Amino acid sequence: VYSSANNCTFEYVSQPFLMDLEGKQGNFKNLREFVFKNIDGYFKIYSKH
Amino acid sequence: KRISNCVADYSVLYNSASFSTFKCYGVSPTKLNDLCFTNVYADSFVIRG
Ligand SMILES: *[C@@H]1O[C@H](CO)[C@@H](O)[C@H](O)[C@H]1NC(C)=O
Repeated sequence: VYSSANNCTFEYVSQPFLMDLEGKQGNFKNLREFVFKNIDGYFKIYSKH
Repeated sequence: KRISNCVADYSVLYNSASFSTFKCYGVSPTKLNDLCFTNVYADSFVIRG
């Protein structure tokens, strides 16, 4: 995902998320929507499965 | 080391007496629980007495 890093300013872990790494070719069963927003430096997330 | 996005607790810092130096330049340590900052940085090194 990247080569290297020098210094950082922020990080976060939150609760663990469990997901399936097996890929198939069947029809879809879930829909996920995400909204990314920035006013005054505020990074906003809006999501609901 | 950068310390951020956390609620500070200097109570245990001055309620201990094992330290030898508690000089706070610029800002007065008598009011630290009333002050909200953006960033906290903490260096660490060993030096002779
Ligand atoms: C990280 O290092 C760079 C030097 O390339 C400096 O310009 C930047 O201000 C540093 N970031 C922080 C948060 O100190």
